[PDB]
Amino acid sequence: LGALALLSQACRRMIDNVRYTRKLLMDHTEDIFQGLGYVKLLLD
Amino acid sequence: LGALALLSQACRRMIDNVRYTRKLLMDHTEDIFQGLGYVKLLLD
Amino acid sequence: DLEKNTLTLKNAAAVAALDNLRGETITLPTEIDRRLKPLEEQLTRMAK
Amino acid sequence: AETRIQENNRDVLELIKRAVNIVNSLMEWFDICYAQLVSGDTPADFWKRRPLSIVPRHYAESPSPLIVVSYNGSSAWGGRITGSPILYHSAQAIIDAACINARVDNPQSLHVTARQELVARLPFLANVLNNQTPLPAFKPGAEMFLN
Repeated sequence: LGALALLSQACRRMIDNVRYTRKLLMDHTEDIFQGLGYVKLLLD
Repeated sequence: LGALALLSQACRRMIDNVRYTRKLLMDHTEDIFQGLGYVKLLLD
Repeated sequence: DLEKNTLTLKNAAAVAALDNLRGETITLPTEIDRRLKPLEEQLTRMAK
Repeated sequence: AETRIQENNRDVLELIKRAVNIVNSLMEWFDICYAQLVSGDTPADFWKRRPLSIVPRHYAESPSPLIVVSYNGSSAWGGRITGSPILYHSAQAIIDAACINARVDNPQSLHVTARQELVARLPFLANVLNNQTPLPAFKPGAEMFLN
């Protein structure tokens, strides 16, 4: 059961890493959108 | 061998999906750059 | 006739910001690719 | 943010290497010699031993970057000797949120709560809302056509 538990932990960790990467990408895109909006406001 | 073949197919399709997502992101960034260049040309 | 001078000054002051922002995003695709490169290595390790 | 991403990537690489391993299937002499040989010092040599900072700002008017050099041994702008340097943050997210709250870019036509929040967060912005010293639009370069 140790190998199965290790595999389950690895799957959980990789799912968490994928979710964190997706959240980071969403935050980066939101920051880019906010910067573009600020640039548009500065040149309005 | 069926489970191993299914796992290999899943790995191949997830790699293909990751490559497609990367290509889509590259296309989106290229489109954004082209739009910014067109905007700069319009205000040159 | 001051509107022309005002818009010329605004364009002159904004060209630097615009092309600096344009040049800052030139390396952005390369940064994204090099940040996603470890993901490919992890996928290869998982496949192995 | 870039440092956090880099350290996360290095931790991921380290754990991958550990998993692979588990389961498989110093210029003192140089300075002395330079002093003996050259026998001359310039201000552009003491800062060479430490990493420098370059802050270029180019423009389309002329093809020449505006290189900026900052001291590394002092806690000035751009120096990295004790920790995180000055980032000039916490002054854009609030403005962006206020602008996007009502989907209006101009803060003059915003709600009273947004104006109060902008005044409280930015003390220097309270002198524009009261409409003091009226002036047509905002044209810093008015001296030319005024004269």
